[PDB]
Amino acid sequence: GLPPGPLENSSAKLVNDEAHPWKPLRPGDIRGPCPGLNTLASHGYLPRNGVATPAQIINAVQEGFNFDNQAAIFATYAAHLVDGNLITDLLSIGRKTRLTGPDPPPPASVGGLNEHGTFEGDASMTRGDAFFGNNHDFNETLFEQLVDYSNRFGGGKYNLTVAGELRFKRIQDSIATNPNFSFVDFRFFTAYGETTFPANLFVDGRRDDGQLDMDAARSFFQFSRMPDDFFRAPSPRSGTGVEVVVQAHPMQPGRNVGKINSYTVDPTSSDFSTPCLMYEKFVNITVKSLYPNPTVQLRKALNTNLDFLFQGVAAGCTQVFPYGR
Ligand code: HEM
Ligand SMILES: CC(C)NC[C@H](O)COc1cccc2ccccc12
Ligand SMILES: CC(C)NC[C@H](O)COc1cccc2ccccc12
Ligand SMILES: CC(C)NC[C@H](O)COc1cccc2ccccc12
Ligand SMILES: CC(C)NC[C@H](O)COc1cccc2ccccc12
Ligand SMILES: *[C@@H]1O[C@H](CO)[C@@H](O)[C@H](O)[C@H]1NC(C)=O
Ligand SMILES: *[C@@H]1O[C@H](CO)[C@@H](O)[C@H](O)[C@H]1NC(C)=O
Ligand SMILES: *[C@@H]1O[C@H](CO)[C@@H](O)[C@H](O)[C@H]1NC(C)=O
Ligand SMILES: *[C@@H]1O[C@H](CO)[C@@H](O)[C@H](O)[C@H]1NC(C)=O
Ligand SMILES: *[C@@H]1O[C@H](CO)[C@@H](O)[C@H](O)[C@H]1NC(C)=O
Ligand SMILES: [Cl-]
Ligand SMILES: [Mg+2]
Repeated sequence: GLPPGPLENSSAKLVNDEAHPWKPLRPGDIRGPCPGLNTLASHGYLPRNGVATPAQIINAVQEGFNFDNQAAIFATYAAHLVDGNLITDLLSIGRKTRLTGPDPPPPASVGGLNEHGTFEGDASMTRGDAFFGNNHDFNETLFEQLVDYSNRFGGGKYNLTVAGELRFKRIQDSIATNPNFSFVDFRFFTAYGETTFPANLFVDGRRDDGQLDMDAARSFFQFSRMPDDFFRAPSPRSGTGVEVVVQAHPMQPGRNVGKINSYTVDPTSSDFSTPCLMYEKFVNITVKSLYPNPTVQLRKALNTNLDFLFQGVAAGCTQVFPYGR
């Protein structure tokens, strides 16, 4: 389907409403590394089994949380291209599942959002690095560290100052312990943006003060559950305030090189000075390497989804065409 447009009415409103109650997981229901999508599934803004189309995802993030359209489009089509089934138009928000349909050939994985190194990556706030065995479940120890950082830098609330400190702490901990730590290109970007989302989108929209309380934080991060009477944000947004997070502890993109404490800067990575390069590498390298020589129907699906992806790219970038036009 065509990507949905922006909300006709983007006011704050009750989103934990009669039509969208929280329900617990049934056997087979899939949740993954994204507390936003998890919460939308657990309130029925998405299918409750956690398998959805790109259009369903875009509508859900807008309706349920007031995620802005451009961000919704870029994130959703990026995820779908690398983790979803392009023929069936289905993406798992978590683990790989037969519910997304017949798989394409190797080397494409169609691994859902749980697939490490495509969208999901290291130094997540409340999820462990894939190297440590589980990149998707809520981790209590990591959440308690988020609480501790909120106590120390946020007066007990999570805000952009807390985000700046916690983002850096998680990077440093991965450098110290994960010999395979990777922090380049798309993950370098998303790792920063995601730390703003709890302050911008999990804060009740009647307040919109950037100060997330720990009861609400746990509700979203652990239980995929909106607080009782939760109002979404009062305008469309995504990653505003990311500048505060970066400014706290500016980092270069890089990786450990097969040992702990060996963080080595990658001069071929994009960074915040080269946003168009991030897009170009995502398409030319990441997507292309999953689908190096697609058959006719896959090529058509790839090109359609790549056109949609480009709608979410910041103005000023040039579209690239890995499979021609
Ligand atoms: C628009 C479609 C979206 C997709 C496909 C998506 C997918 C993902 C994925 C795969 C991750 C894993 C990144 C990591 O390794 O840490 C992630 C991180 C995250 N996403 Fe989303 N996301 C979307 C939008 C949203 C929205 C709307 C919210 C909030 C309303 C949100 C909140 C988060 C948070 C908080 C994290 C980091 C969680 C943590 O580090 O513990 N995302 N997202
Ligand atoms: C169904 C689900 C939302 N139940 C919520 C729990 O009964 C209450 O949750 C909680 C409430 C208060 C503190 C906590 C600390 C750790 C883990 C959970 C906590
Ligand atoms: C509302 C609009 C200005 N948002 C786009 C800006 O680049 C801010 O958002 C973002 C900034 C930086 C990284 C991110 C990663 C994923 C999603 C959004 C991100
Ligand atoms: C630090 C701040 C000023 N910059 C934020 C970044 O420029 C956000 O960039 C981006 C964030 C998310 C997706 C994208 C897709 C294409 C191009 C740029 C994207
Ligand atoms: C790897 C890359 C060069 N190939 C992508 C495209 O297959 C390039 O060739 C093609 C270009 C245009 C239309 C086509 C239709 C079916 C199969 C191939 C087509
Ligand atoms: C937009 O929605 C809000 C909240 O539901 C409502 O109060 C407002 O009147 C709506 N505006 C229009 C133009 O319908
Ligand atoms: C290790 O890093 C490589 C390349 O950076 C990646 O392909 C692989 O999935 C990573 N594995 C884990 C468990 O981190
Ligand atoms: C949670 O994260 C901690 C700290 O990184 C780690 O030691 C632990 O194994 C993780 N998993 C669980 C299930 O607690
Ligand atoms: C975070 O909270 C602390 C304590 O209230 C405050 O000093 C800091 O200015 C806050 N930061 C933001 C970005 O709101
Ligand atoms: C991506 O490929 C296009 C050709 O399709 C090329 O013009 C562009 O320079 C490439 N960009 C990168 C970063 O490789
Ligand atoms: Cl919007
Ligand atoms: Mg992760």
